Amino acid sequence: QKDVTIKSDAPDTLLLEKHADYIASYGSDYEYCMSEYLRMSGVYWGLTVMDLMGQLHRMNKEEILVFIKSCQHECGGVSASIGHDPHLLYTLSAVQILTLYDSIHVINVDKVVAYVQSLQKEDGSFAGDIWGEIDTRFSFCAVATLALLGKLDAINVEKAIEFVLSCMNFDGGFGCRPGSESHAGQIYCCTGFLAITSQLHQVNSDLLGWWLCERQLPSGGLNGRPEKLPDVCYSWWVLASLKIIGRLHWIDREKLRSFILACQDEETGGFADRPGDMVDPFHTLFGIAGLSLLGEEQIKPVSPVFCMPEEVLQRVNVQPELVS
Amino acid sequence: AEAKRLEREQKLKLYQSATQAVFQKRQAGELDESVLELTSQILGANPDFATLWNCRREVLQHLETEKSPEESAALVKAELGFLESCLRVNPKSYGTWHHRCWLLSRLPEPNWARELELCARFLEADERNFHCWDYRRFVAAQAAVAPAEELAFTDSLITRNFSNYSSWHYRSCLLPQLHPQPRLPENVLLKELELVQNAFFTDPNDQSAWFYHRWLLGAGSGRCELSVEKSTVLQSELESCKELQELEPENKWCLLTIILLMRALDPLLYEKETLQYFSTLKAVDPMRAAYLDDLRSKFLLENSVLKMEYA
Ligand SMILES: COc1ccc(S(=O)(=O)N2Cc3cc(C#N)ccc3N(Cc3cncn3C)C[C@H]2Cc2ccc(OC(=O)NCc3ccccc3)cc2)cc1
Ligand SMILES: [Ca+2]
Ligand SMILES: [Zn+2]
Repeated sequence: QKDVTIKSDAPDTLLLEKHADYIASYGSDYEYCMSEYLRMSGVYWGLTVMDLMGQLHRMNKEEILVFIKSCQHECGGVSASIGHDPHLLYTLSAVQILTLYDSIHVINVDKVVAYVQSLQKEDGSFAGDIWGEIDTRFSFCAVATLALLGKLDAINVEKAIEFVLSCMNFDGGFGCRPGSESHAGQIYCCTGFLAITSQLHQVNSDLLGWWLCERQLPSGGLNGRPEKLPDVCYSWWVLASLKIIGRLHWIDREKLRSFILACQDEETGGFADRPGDMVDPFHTLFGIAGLSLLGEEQIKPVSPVFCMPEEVLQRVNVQPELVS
Repeated sequence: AEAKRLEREQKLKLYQSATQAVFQKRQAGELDESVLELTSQILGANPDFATLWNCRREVLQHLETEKSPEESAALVKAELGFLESCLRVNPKSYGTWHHRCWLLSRLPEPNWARELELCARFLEADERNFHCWDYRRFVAAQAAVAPAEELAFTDSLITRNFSNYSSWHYRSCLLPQLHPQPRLPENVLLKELELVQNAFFTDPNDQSAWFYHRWLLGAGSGRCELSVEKSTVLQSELESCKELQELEPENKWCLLTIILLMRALDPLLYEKETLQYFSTLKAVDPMRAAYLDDLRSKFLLENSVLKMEYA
């Protein structure tokens, strides 16, 4: 029952030109300064959404490549910003960016691989950094990073698979760690992981697909788990998962699109989490990526696994087979 | 407008300077209490600033080397209070909960009963906080709490109010532990079916019971093996769902469950009704029409294979 009612004067058209303006001008501010702890991922969101809109040229390649090199530490891991600590999350984001720019040798690739390898535990899981937080999000960061570098063989894949499958639940979904409740975010990471490692046959697509399609609320928007409010990012986590497992047609595409369009800001540009709220580049990537998966012609095809243009992944030849 | 909006450019400068000072101190090798002071000021409002949790850990690790058991024990207790105050402001930050786990994991005689109460408290506040449930499973393992005790905790949480997806989920992991094989025993299954049925007849709009019931429906031994008791219980559930359908004609969960029960009972004998229920449910839940067609196609295939197995 918990849902948002879309007011009738909410945007119903794709304002692409305003979004590229929004991202192009992002980082010229309060919220900017306070999110320095995720800056590398922020940069990934901006560059990827611009590249899906064909506007990547408007961003600053040379300045981003210097920033990335300065964020690699002696252990091989990459931080979110200068002076911050290395983490799998930002190592992935950096590698995705360098992949968008065909500039992977900007960093020491052998050292990134050693970093990722070092974070794997005996049970096959990954810690996000040296402080040991275990989350299936990090299993995905690890194999996605390695898949993009051609180095998946560097880790114990069978053990990594065993761990992820140990996080599968009664409802077909996945949580953070064994016994954790299903959540769209972790489902996205784990189905992405199983795509990369070629294990989608181990997913119960009919059961999980039903759980995911029941995320769609009367409003058209998708939530991340039962009895929660819909929002644009959950809308990407759920749709991407459904695509990987071959069940995208189990949601009402037209109602979802309308929800996503209603999250745009007609004046300032970008998308927010829900209609009329404050935009940010994160929900802008996921709204845009969501619409592309839904078929929108003005946006380049996006990989549901890597959330990057398919043409980029075609070029590096990392294109995991999906269910259907 | 001018007071509050302006206030945060002042708050920004404090966070800006405190952050500067923390990194200054850190590059200097000054792993001391002043870093704990500065980070407490930033982490309270901004607990997702991971690097500052790392600095706190580096300070505590260092200080434990050059302080007495008593002084170290006092730092730990101050850290527990800091963490609790942070969780009160933002109970959903990964960083805060992990720091607590990191902290408790390295203590010599940690107090897990107390931590289980912190969990029960945060779960009273928000019964769906998955960080808290995750922390509770961590604490239950560390303290070697038996599955039966956690099972008793979930039941109480089931009946006091709604928002039960998290508690049903936990039951689905605990039940197989109380009967650990390398698929529930029918006696256990029957008790669970009675509990869930109570739940969804009490509140027919809450999806969590219906999701869990769907799982229980598959968790047995097969329709060819139906006991007279299980056969009778499922038939009774069927009639009770039809009753609920009369009261709530647009309740989609009871209609879906009717189809699933007929499947669990006798797919071919109920073929006609199954088809009728599919048309009704699709009209009641149009967003799920594509799912419902694929499920129907699946069930028809199943039926064809049953019919062809005929002698
Ligand atoms: C606006 O206040 C917040 C609150 C929480 C955060 S967060 O650090 O905990 N994080 C990032 C995040 C960023 C923005 C922006 N811009 C907005 C929200 C947000 N949230 C908060 C949130 C989002 N939806 C509901 N809420 C409450 C949470 C979180 C989101 C996040 C962070 C890192 C992520 O990284 C990955 O999972 N990476 C794996 C990956 C990477 C690329 C492709 C595929 C998988 C993904 C999502 C940030 C700002
Ligand atoms: Ca440029
Ligand atoms: Zn969101």
